[PDB]
Amino acid sequence: GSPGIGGGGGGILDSMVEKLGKLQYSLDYDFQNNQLLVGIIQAAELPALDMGGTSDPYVKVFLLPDKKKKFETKVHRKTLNPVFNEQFTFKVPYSELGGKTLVMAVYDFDRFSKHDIIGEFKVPMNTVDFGHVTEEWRDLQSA
Ligand SMILES: [Cu+2]
Ligand SMILES: [Cu+2]
Repeated sequence: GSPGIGGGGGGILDSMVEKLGKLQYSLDYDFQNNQLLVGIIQAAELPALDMGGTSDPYVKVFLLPDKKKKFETKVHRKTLNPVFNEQFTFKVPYSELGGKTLVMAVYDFDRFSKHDIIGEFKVPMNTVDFGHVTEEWRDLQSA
C-alpha cells in the first residue's frame, strides 16, 4: 500500500494461527459399499464469546466442488468443548473422489441473526491415505 517506512509490529504476530479451537474428525473409505465415511467427533477450546459466555457450536460437512446440500451436526448449546459423536456418509465411487475436497466448518448457532462462523478447515481427497482410518485434530482457521 505504501513504501512501508512507518509501521512497526506486530506483523509476524498477526500472521500466526489464531486460537479459534480445534476439531477432531475421522475418515474412512468403505470399499465394500463404495462410500466415504466421515466421523465428526468433538471440538475443543472454542473461543469464549466477546463478553463472556459460551457458543452453540455445530459443524457443517460437505464436499467441494459438489453443489449438494451440506450435512450438519446437531447443535450443542452453551459449550466450548462439544462432543458430537456423529457420522456422515458420502455415496461417491472412489474413482470420482480424487478431485474433491472435504470441508468441515464450525458455526455458532443463533436463532435471530446470521450464524457466525467460528472456523473451518479443508481435507483434499488426493492427500488422504485410503488404506487406513484417518483420525486427527485440526486447528480451525479463520473464514
Ligand atoms: Cu497398514
Ligand atoms: Cu493400523
